[PDB]
Amino acid sequence: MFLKNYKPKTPTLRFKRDIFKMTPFIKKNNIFFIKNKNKSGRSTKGQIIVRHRGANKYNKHLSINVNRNQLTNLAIITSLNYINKNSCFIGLIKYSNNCLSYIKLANGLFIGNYTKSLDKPLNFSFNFRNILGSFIILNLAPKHSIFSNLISFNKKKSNYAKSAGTFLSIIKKIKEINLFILKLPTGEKKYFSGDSKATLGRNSNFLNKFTVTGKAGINRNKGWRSSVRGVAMNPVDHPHGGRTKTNQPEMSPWGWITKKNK
Amino acid sequence: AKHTPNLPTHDFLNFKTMTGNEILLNLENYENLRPSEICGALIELSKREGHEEINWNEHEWVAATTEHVTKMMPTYTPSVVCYLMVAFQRLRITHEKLWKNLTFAIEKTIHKFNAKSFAYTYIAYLEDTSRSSEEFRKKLVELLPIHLHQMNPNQLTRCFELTFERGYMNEYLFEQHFHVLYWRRNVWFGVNNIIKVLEIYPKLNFVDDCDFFEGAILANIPKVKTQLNEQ
Amino acid sequence: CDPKLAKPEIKQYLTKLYGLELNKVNTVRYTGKLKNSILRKTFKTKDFKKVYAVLKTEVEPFYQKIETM
Amino acid sequence: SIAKQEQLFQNFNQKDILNPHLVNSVLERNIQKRTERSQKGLFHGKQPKTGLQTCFSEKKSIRWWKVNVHEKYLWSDILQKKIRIQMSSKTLRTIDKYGGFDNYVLLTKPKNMDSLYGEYLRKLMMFKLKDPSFKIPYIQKSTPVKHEVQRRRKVFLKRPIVWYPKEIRNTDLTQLRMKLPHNMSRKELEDFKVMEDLNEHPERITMDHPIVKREYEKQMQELKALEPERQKIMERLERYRSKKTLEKIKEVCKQGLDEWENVQ
Amino acid sequence: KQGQNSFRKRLGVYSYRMKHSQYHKKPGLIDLRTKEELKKQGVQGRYKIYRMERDSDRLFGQFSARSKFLFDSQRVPFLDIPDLTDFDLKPYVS
RNA sequence: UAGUAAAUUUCAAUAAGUUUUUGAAAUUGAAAAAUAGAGAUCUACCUCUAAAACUUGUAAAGUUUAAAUUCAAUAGAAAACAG
RNA sequence: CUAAAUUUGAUAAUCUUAUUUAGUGUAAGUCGAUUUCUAAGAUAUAAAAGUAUAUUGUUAUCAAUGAAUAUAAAAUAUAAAA
RNA sequence: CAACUAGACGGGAAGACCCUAUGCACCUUUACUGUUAUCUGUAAUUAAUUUAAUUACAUAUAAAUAAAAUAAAUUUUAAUUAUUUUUGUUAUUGAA
Ligand SMILES: [Mg+2]
Ligand SMILES: [Mg+2]
Ligand SMILES: [Mg+2]
Ligand SMILES: [Mg+2]
Ligand SMILES: [Mg+2]
Ligand SMILES: [Mg+2]
Ligand SMILES: [Mg+2]
Ligand SMILES: [Mg+2]
Ligand SMILES: [Mg+2]
Ligand SMILES: [Mg+2]
Ligand SMILES: [Mg+2]
Ligand SMILES: [Mg+2]
Ligand SMILES: [Mg+2]
Ligand SMILES: [Mg+2]
Ligand SMILES: [Mg+2]
Ligand SMILES: [Mg+2]
Ligand SMILES: [Mg+2]
Ligand SMILES: [Mg+2]
Ligand SMILES: [Mg+2]
Ligand SMILES: [Mg+2]
Ligand SMILES: [Mg+2]
Ligand SMILES: [Mg+2]
Ligand SMILES: [Mg+2]
Ligand SMILES: [Mg+2]
Ligand SMILES: [Mg+2]
Ligand SMILES: [Mg+2]
Ligand SMILES: [Mg+2]
Ligand SMILES: [Mg+2]
Ligand SMILES: [Mg+2]
Ligand SMILES: [Mg+2]
Ligand SMILES: [Mg+2]
Ligand SMILES: [Mg+2]
Ligand SMILES: [Mg+2]
Ligand SMILES: [Mg+2]
Ligand SMILES: [Mg+2]
Ligand SMILES: [Mg+2]
Repeated sequence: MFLKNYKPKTPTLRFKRDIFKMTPFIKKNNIFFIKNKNKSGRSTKGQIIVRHRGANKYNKHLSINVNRNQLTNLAIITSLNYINKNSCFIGLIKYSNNCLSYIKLANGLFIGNYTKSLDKPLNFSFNFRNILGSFIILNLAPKHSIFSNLISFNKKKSNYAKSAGTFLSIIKKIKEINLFILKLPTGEKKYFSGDSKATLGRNSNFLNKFTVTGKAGINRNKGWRSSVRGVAMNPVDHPHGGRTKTNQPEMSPWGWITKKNK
Repeated sequence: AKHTPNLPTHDFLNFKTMTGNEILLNLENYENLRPSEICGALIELSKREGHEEINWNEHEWVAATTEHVTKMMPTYTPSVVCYLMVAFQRLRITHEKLWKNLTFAIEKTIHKFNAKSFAYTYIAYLEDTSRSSEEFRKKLVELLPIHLHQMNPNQLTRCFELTFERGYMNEYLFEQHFHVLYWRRNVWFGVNNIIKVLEIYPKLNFVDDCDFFEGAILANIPKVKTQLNEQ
Repeated sequence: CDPKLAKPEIKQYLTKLYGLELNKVNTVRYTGKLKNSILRKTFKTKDFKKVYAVLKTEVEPFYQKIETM
Repeated sequence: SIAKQEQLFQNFNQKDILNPHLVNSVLERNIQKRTERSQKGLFHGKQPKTGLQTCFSEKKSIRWWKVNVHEKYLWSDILQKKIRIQMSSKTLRTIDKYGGFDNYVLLTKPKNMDSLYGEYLRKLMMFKLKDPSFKIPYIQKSTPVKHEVQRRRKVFLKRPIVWYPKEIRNTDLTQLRMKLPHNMSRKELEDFKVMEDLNEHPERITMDHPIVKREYEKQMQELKALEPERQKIMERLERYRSKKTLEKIKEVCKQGLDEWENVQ
Repeated sequence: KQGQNSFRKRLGVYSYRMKHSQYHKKPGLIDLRTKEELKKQGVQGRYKIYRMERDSDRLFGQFSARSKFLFDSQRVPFLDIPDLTDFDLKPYVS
């Protein structure tokens, strides 16, 4: 879960920085794993609809309990695995009934740690006195806390903070009407209910922000192809195309203005 | 001919329109029909007029039809078994070898039943104490709340009575599963299913610490009146 | 033979009619090849099937090949 | 019979009006001048048209008029079912005249009601009168079809969310799920207020209490079932050869636990 | 050789030997020339082919999920050929 | 043949590029032969008519035959066995 | 492959993967396919929707370039292996 | 005959550049006319009451919370709470 500063034995390893993907601690399974068709920015009729997208050597799917309401036993963590699209880690979880699943892990966890889901107040977890990375109801939480994968009361799935190093800070708590006012990563505010649910602690890989690819072939092997300027392009192909590289206004090929107030 | 109806490939037989008599002819050919075709033949007799006055245990081909099933019962798929049960249930049929091989064909498949297909077992085996042992019934009660919450309303109250008259009902089932539904999910059942409720709660030595007679049921009846008839 | 036929039909067709005992029956299919008329218009010939009937008994080579010439 | 829409259903029987494959042969065809929607619904002879828009300089271009549509569900007192219906604003203007919907289908002439779907409903509504022992389980095109999931996600259903072992897959795992108040029983509401109060006064928490005695037994049994899997873990790290990579990670994982300790 | 070219496109597939070894599906049950046209008819051709393979006389026994094949002698046609010993008639009349 | 006749804005076809009429889309919706509508915008007078259905078999390409009008092998047909 | 002949084989030709005429020849309870399974995909298509006839196609049939298999046969349920 | 290429304004494309034609194509723009995306008031779908909100009708998802159809279980699958939708579609006005 740490950065690697490489010694400049090549041009591309001079600035590169990447995370230890922890292959020794990834016991791979065939229970949660599918590999679907790679969608290269196309529809079913073959036509490109979103550009700059292609082959992905790291295509997979791993089914996850974003919602951990269905069991309350205590658990451990046997192993780990990595996700690419959000650059987040996960970890298996073995419940005391020998059950199994994957979960979103929080920052500060690792093999050997414990985790559970909580129906009742905090004093009634005699196991698992530490509380990080646990599925909990927002009312049954401290004054100060931060949530990372939120499931609203009027909803099945989670729609906020699912990316790396994110959270949802609390601004207020209104237990009267059971209505919380949480902050998003941007800064906007949203009404949520304390009957809703979420995880505790920021999601894994806080340190993706301190990354440098250093090689074009690290994106090509994800499904990120080569972009092209609208200025090298011919006037047929793009509304900037031509010999002049200056342009009032600054536009998009389907026709609309990108830069506003500008 | 232009404008043909674009019909599928499968050569199966739709009895759903046939007269009752036209079904019996095709049941003569029981050794060859497929098991999914028998299910659609027998269940529909129940839907045809004049099935009560008859005792199908004595009818020739219906009798042989069973004796073909009892051999080839464990070969059948788990869905099929729930389709036969109802058909022999609805036809008032008594055949000891039949109700052995169903039960051993259901202990296998009890884990692949839809909730709706778990109910038709829970009624058939508790509507008659002779069709099985009690050990098998005790398993069903130990499996009910898996499927309870998801079943139809008309399918619960039939599963709520068959507990009480037989006496398998506990405090566990009543306070955890049943009473919560009637106390929260109250008129969703409808009027024809709440009548039966109010004849059972008094028999149960029940307390009414709850305030749901007034607040949950009686205050919430007039939100349904379209269902009400003279009866 | 006519190439529509099959072995188990050929088997009982012989044992019932000619009444000869057999151990094994084989089969091979050929396609009629294309040729040219005198006026040089093409025409395809007929497709035919061969049968190598194995027997228990002995056979004289008058039926097995053509005479020594 | 001068209506082409009547000739088609004309020779049907009380037994052939049920074959859905055959009716769809008749409703999914094309009539000379009428649209393909106007037979799916009950427009009162109305169709769209074309023409020529104009300008200041009198140039001209094709323009499309279109017909009002009012998607709606209606109940037929005879058949005792709901039916979807697309219709104009002339039908609404007329249904109030003739009175109810089952009189529009049943008194109009097909020349004015230029639908097929309006005559399919007509003949299902006369047989029911000529024989109330007429079982109509499903009306055709009555309602659309709703799937469970999209076509994209048909694959992800294959693999299981939590894998239960063989002994446990089919039991009552019902008290184990996380319990909101509206879902949970009477005794547990009362126990919750007890649990809700002693959170504020943990001096009063002792093993000399029913609830605490009830819980501490349960939770310590769960921990004891994990120590084998714990010991299997700590051996892996022990026999793992590189320790710098381990000491490196513990420097990171501590940075998370420190934040969680001192939140602000 | 001469004049064989356009005559041979027209035949197309007149035999099972032509295409790769994994092309002909359920060969003997239907004649090729009726099968190869229907596959040009698109959709209903497939459906029509499937209905004939279902209802084909020349299937002398059902298939199996494995490479082995099941042989039922009752689907085989039968011949009423009697014995001809002590048979006085002969194929020409005096 | 009452959600009809007719009306307002637009378009279409009516010889008319404009001012009717006949019909359509949207919106409104009548009376009872004592009534109603057309008659190149509106008014009056008068005249005419009564806003339901049905009805004219052989059309068409292809083959063959008989006849008229034509070519006679670089013509006639793309082809005197050629799609 | 065999026999016979010489007509545009970049010469000649008694020769033939120039050309012409004819005849012979590929033996399967197992191998290789067919068959079963499924991927990308196709589709006057079930149900149902959209809509001007301006279109779709969660089914079904078809479709390896993939996975497994010969001796008793078919099927449901479970687990493991290839 | 072998060899060479000085000339036959040498041979090969009704050639290259240039001009005309009330010829063409493709591209550009604060060229002319215009179409569409898109913005907008009224009206219909659309109802009641109160002083613009509230309710009513209606659509759908979720909360351990009915389904149905496509061969295989016969009676509006209408409770509550929260949220979503008509920021719609059609005729029309003017702008673009
Ligand atoms: Mg494109
Ligand atoms: Mg991009
Ligand atoms: Mg670029
Ligand atoms: Mg350039
Ligand atoms: Mg362009
Ligand atoms: Mg441009
Ligand atoms: Mg420059
Ligand atoms: Mg062979
Ligand atoms: Mg259809
Ligand atoms: Mg619509
Ligand atoms: Mg080959
Ligand atoms: Mg084989
Ligand atoms: Mg005009
Ligand atoms: Mg004109
Ligand atoms: Mg007018
Ligand atoms: Mg008019
Ligand atoms: Mg008039
Ligand atoms: Mg006038
Ligand atoms: Mg005048
Ligand atoms: Mg007429
Ligand atoms: Mg001559
Ligand atoms: Mg000549
Ligand atoms: Mg000629
Ligand atoms: Mg030789
Ligand atoms: Mg030569
Ligand atoms: Mg010689
Ligand atoms: Mg040669
Ligand atoms: Mg050779
Ligand atoms: Mg295949
Ligand atoms: Mg293959
Ligand atoms: Mg020279
Ligand atoms: Mg020159
Ligand atoms: Mg000039
Ligand atoms: Mg059914
Ligand atoms: Mg609007
Ligand atoms: Mg508009």
